Amino acid sequence: NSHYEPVTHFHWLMSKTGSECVTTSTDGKVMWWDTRKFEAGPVEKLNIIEGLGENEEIIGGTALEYNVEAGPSKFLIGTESGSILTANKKLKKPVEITTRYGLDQGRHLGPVYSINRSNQNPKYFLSVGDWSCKIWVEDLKTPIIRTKYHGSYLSDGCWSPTRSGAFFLVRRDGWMDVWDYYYRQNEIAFSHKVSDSPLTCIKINQ
Amino acid sequence: LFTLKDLFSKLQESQPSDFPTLYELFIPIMHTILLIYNKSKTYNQPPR
Amino acid sequence: NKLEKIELGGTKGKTLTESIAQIFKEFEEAVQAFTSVSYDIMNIAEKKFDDDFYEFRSKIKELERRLASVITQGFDDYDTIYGRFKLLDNFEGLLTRPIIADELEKKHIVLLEMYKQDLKQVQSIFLEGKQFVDSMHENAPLFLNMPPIAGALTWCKSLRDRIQEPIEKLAQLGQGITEREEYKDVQKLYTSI
Amino acid sequence: KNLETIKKQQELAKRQVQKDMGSQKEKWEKKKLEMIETAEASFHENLAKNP
Repeated sequence: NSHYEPVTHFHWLMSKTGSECVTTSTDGKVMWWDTRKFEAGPVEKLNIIEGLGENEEIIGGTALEYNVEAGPSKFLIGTESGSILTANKKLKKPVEITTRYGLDQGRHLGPVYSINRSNQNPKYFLSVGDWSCKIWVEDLKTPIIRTKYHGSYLSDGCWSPTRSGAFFLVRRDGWMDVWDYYYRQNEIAFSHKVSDSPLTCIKINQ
Repeated sequence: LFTLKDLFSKLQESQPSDFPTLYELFIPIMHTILLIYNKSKTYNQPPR
Repeated sequence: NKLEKIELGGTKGKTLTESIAQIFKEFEEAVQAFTSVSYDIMNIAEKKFDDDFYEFRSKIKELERRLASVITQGFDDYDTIYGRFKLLDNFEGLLTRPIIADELEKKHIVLLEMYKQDLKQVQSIFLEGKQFVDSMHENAPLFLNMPPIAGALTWCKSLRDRIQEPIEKLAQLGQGITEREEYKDVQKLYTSI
Repeated sequence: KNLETIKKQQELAKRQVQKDMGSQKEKWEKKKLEMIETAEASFHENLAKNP
């Protein structure tokens, strides 16, 4: 009953009496599970169809973004193709893909790996895909700001919880570069080489 | 009198539209004048 | 009027907008002088209107000169072909004929030069990446875990998509930027890659 | 947001040219002008006849 292929993302939904976990992975499906009652598979099963209409293709979701400010109602999902789909849980209907992000001009060259939103401002969320991560507003299909290009690929990028202006992206070249928009939008605040080996992921304490 | 008929086709105008139609109508009006010189022949002060 | 509506919001913000707001106001101030239109009313006999036009002509040139400076500063500030192109689309209908147009020609060669660096960077990255993919070495270009043979085709597509995104935008540029020898050289490099 | 509105105008611009401008548009206008000229020529002959 478990979703096929390796799990891509695992997050805990904080809006419940008992902790619940939402899992998005490479089968193009997205599932919500109950920790207290695993029972017969996940409570909700959703397949990430892209483009709606009569053409349906299942694309695996590599990134899941959930925030308290956003609330339980909105879930942010990043597909293998490069588009971002938002699924809204409804009591009336099991799942709704309310918004499709960058369907035409925001498609990433490579699959989106990390989707995150600044703690200070919920409306602005940045998705790190392929060479350059992009920042999108809540109601705009296209990305508000595209930042440069980077060596190799960016495995993961996360907003600073303490300061909304600066967000850190770690490249697959083993170099981590901090982007600060408070002083200069045009260039990286600083670049540091953590190790020769590629950096698979970056997590910032809260 | 021929020019007066041409003038009426212009004097009558209520200053609404007209140019989008008058421009097309200008070529035939010009043609009538060309014909007028030939018909008269002995018309004095033709240059004037 | 279109210039006032523009909200580029790129790189440095507010100070550029304040300068743009003053320029829009400057145009309104000229309209108030000309806008008042004491007498005038485009009389063919009156030559007073012609004198006002010459004074108005200088004001438009002053407005255009300021726009060229702000536009040039913004292009340098973005530092990316995609960012610079987005600014051009906003001012696409705001070009003031020959005044702004002369500045645009200088901007086009700089944009072409930037694409040369991206093409060379992609190619250099491609060559280092290609050897690892063939031998299926660790820390390979293919993202996360995927079929190795299937992944190489997907990886090639991502590199190919990045290279061709600018070409569609480049074909958009007018004034025969295609004729420019430098533009032709970059196209040859793109075809080889 | 402004760029999307500008992008929308460009799509409309292709439609305005395709609709307003058509093949042999001038030829159709010329035929109408020729018909007006022939009618005017007949009227001028009648005007000449009265004196």
